[PDB]
Amino acid sequence: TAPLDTFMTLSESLTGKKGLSRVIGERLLQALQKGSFKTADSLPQLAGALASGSLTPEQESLALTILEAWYLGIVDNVVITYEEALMFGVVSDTLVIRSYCPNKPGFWADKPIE
Amino acid sequence: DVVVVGSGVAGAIVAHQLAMAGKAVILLEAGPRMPRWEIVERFRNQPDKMDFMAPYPSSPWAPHPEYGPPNDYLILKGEHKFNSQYIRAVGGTTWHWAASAWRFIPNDFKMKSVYGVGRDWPIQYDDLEPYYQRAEEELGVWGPGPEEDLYSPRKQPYPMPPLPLSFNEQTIKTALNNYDPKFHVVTEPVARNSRPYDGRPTCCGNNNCMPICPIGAMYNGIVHVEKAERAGAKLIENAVVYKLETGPDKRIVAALYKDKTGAEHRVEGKYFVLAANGIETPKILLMSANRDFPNGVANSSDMVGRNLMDHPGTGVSFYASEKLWPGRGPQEMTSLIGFRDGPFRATEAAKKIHLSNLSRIDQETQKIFKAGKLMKPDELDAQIRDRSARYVQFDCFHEILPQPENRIVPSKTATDAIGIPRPEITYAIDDYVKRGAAHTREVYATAAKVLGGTDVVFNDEFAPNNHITGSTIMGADARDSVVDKDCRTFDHPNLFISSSATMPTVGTVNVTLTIAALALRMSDTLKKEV
Ligand SMILES: *Cc1cc2c(cc1C)nc1c(=O)[nH]c(=O)nc-1n2C[C@H](O)[C@H](O)[C@H](O)COP(=O)(O)OP(=O)(O)OC[C@H]1O[C@@H](n2cnc3c(N)ncnc32)[C@H](O)[C@@H]1O
Ligand code: F3S
Repeated sequence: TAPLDTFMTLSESLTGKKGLSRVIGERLLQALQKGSFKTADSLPQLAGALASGSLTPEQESLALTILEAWYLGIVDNVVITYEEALMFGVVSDTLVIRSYCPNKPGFWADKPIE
Repeated sequence: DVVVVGSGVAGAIVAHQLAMAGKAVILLEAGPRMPRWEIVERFRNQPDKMDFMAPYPSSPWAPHPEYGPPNDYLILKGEHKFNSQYIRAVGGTTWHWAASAWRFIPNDFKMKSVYGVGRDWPIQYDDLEPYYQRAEEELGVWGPGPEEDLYSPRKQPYPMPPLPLSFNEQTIKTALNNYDPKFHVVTEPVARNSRPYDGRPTCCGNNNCMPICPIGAMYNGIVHVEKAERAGAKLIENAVVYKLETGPDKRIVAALYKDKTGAEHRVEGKYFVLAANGIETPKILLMSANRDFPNGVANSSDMVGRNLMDHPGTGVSFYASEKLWPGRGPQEMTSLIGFRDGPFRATEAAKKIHLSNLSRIDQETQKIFKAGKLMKPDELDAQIRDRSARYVQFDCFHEILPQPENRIVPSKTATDAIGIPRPEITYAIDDYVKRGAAHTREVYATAAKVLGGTDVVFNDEFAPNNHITGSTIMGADARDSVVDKDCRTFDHPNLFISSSATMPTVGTVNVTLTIAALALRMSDTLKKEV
């Protein structure tokens, strides 16, 4: 069970999203590795603590960092992705991703439905 | 025949007019030709999508200001930073603008007479109207009809009507005008298509107007560059001008320009138009001091680079109690114009105020992760949606009065990669603006109260707004002024300045429509000089 495997299952738990992309996941992993995950024990340890018990502030803060990356699609002021950044999927019903048209146009007079 | 310097809108209109009337034209652009699909991809790949300069790289040979992070191109002294933005590239700075397309109002032209401050224009609104209307038609501007009074009386209706307001902006119009009809919140006029127009598609709501529309549903300078080129003007990119030569007969004889190598070149024709921007244009002028003109061309006034102006900005933000969902449609569809005019303008500054319709997902998602608190995905999503939904922000333009100690000069010391000196802007913001701003901060507090505002944050530092005006000011008589009321230079009967540099007053609104107007005016006048 390599680092990717654990990362991916971790991220699933943290994001709650099924079917996260491993292609993008790989890239986020590798960027996050520049300067997070000190050890090689970090990812696994994070999974176990998460899965069951509860987290150090430090462990909590790692989980946040992972989450941060998936939701923003950016790590250390580099874009890993823009379209697939998860924050956009959370509001895709109402808000567009800047620079991408809605597939049918001038929709915006409506009040959005919660 | 005609050398035009600057391939933004100010200069591309001029170039297009004249090359249409058959008379052969050369357009010199300092920066490179970069197409739309590239700017777009550069944007998609930038990590701060709130940086509107970021997808426009400064070429080494034709650099422009950057601030994410600073590149230091401008030398800023004085008491305040003149940290305005502009782009150096075929098409100019309206690659990245909001396409707000206002007219000045009548009193804006008579500020000393009427209000006893600043300084009149020579011409007045009457004289400009029919050119405003032509500019609106050339740019493709939409705007409201008689149901809203924008205080600049019209001969024709807008070429296009608005697309419907977003929920966000209509609700707030209705609420604010109901608290105080004095505010007169109205739909904002904008160079943007509510239908297919001059070959450009209708607006789709990319909500990305700054810094690029991907489809050109709003106007960009490039439109008239391409127009000028089909009409047979010669575009030379990467031709950065640093000197105009003055000939024996007091006129202008040539423009000298370095390519990207630093190598020097020489261009001759009969007539000369500077439509570099309100910084680079003064710079070229003073770079050009010589035997017969020891103070730099066109500066018998001592007023070149001087009188420098922009709209000192001020802001509020908060979470409304009602959901509003900014980010749907264009980034700005609306404005609060009920303080553009008034007797007060003798004491203090007028403003336009505008509500933002910019998407805030990123911002508000970023915020939440800063709180350093792990949430279940469902809370996290719930909150992202709520915060993104309820954020509102107002900003404003204040007027600043033309002042001769506010100026730009070419640095004696500092230089760029190809050996051209560098802009050195001295700049201060006086109590005229600051007393205006104190009233604004009250409108803001009232807007907050009306809208159930929570987590109210006042932004009281003056921002730039990229409306670079004054520096070759427009005059009756030629020594407190650089150009006559036709944008002919007093000192050079064959040199015109197409730029907001020429505008003696900066007023209350984005200045570019006024530029487009003056450009057309000039191009009429010049069409008459065989
Ligand atoms: C940055 C910005 C500006 C802006 C805006 C939003 C943003 C983020 N929103 C605006 C709005 O809603 N309404 C409005 O009226 N204006 C708005 N602006 C400002 C607007 O872009 C400018 O007012 C407008 O671009 C001015 O037009 P102009 O054609 O006069 O200036 P330019 O577009 O910058 O073009 C100048 C060209 O000249 C070339 N140049 C400069 N120096 C040289 C030399 N030495 N040699 C050769 N060429 C030169 C530049 O490369 C540029 O292309
Ligand atoms: S970027 Fe483009 S299509 Fe509409 S709202 Fe802004 S114009």
